[PDB]
Amino acid sequence: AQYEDGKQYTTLEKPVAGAPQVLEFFSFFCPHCYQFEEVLHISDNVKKKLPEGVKMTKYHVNFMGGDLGKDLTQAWAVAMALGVEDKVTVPLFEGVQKTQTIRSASDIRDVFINAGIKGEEYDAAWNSFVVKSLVAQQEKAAADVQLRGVPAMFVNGKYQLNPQGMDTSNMDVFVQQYADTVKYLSEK
Repeated sequence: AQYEDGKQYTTLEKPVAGAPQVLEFFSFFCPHCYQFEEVLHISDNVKKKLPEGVKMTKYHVNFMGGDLGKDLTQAWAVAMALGVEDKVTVPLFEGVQKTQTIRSASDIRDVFINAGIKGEEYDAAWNSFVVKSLVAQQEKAAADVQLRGVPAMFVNGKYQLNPQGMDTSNMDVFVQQYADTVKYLSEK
């Protein structure tokens, strides 16, 4: 067919019941994740084409960047809890990969402060059990699919996107093929 199992996507041999509808994993240390988010805008373009009612989840992972990697998973939890993902995603990516000015948990906190989150509110969230349960959700979801690389996208805990089987000569055309493929998988 046009969309072949084992070509533009693969099927999980062990489907994950109760998984989010569209689930993306990334790391702020991940160079291809920087491309996906900062240059290609994959998440946003997948969104604009998802059928009505289908929600998108994006989680950070621990297996890159050591201690600071784990701090970023907790920071991403804070972002989700405060609903400020769209305010901190760019300066966190640029802080880790462009300026290389993020070297500690305090440097991460500075990004939120600069983005207008009050220090007391960031600190309260950072230490909150609501944030600890969000960190757990991120770890569990990665574990549910035995995740060992990013970027990665899963649909209905059944299907994993396979972008390596795609032409990347034109960035726009690649992004829309990626998005149209998620839409297809969503309708399966």
